Amino acid sequence: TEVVMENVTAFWEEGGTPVLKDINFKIERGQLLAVAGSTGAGKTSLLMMIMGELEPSEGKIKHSGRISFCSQFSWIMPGTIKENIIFGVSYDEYRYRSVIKACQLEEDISKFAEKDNIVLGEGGITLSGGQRARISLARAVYKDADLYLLDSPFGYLDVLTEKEIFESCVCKLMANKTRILVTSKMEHLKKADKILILHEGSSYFYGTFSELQNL
Ligand SMILES: Cc1cn([C@@H]2O[C@H](COP(=O)(O)OP(=O)(O)OP(=O)(O)O)[C@@H](O)[C@H]2O)c(=O)[nH]c1=O
Ligand SMILES: [Mg+2]
Repeated sequence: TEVVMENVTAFWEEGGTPVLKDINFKIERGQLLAVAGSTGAGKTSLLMMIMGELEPSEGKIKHSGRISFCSQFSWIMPGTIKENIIFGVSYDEYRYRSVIKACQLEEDISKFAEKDNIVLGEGGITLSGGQRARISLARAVYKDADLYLLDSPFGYLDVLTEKEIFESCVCKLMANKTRILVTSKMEHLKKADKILILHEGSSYFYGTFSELQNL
């Protein structure tokens, strides 16, 4: 198994209310876990636990290897669009091109005279919310890792663009990779190997889309 949580309870503040309560799941290598739930349910906190920023007060956690994290808040640093996506990782033309195509950034980049050398984050170009989200997603996906933590990465995208990139990037380009995707969208839960729905820290549902349909 690649990631396990067993009876996990955790607190951000000593003596506060638990942010996660008796959470259970397992992800095998190469699978996709969808993590859903309302605002404040604990989804980002669950990712933080996997990244070692929050320790369990009860329960056990298993995860090994290197992590790539995509924040739900998209961000850009001063530099070219290519530099923002590679972000200090060694460069490979084929890998880079595959990521930007899977994130629909080829269209955006082709429109600039400077192409992949267009400069971001320095007062020239002002990116849309959807461009910044796809660049942030591409940055996380370009990075080689054992586990990809994609926290609501489709911000500002219309539902068809979100669907297309979920399929081209999360399902096809990343098909061999262990993935945790924070998302509420029905198709994403249906395509996931497992679903975890959080509500106020607790496991509202854990299982498969098919199991939920049978209920
Ligand atoms: C990430 C984080 C969260 N919290 C608290 O934990 C609860 C759950 O918050 P969440 O996990 O961010 O909820 P979410 O499911 O990701 O919500 P959303 O991103 O709005 O969909 C909230 O009390 C937050 O204050 C902290 O105190 N410190 C933190 O660093
Ligand atoms: Mg969050």
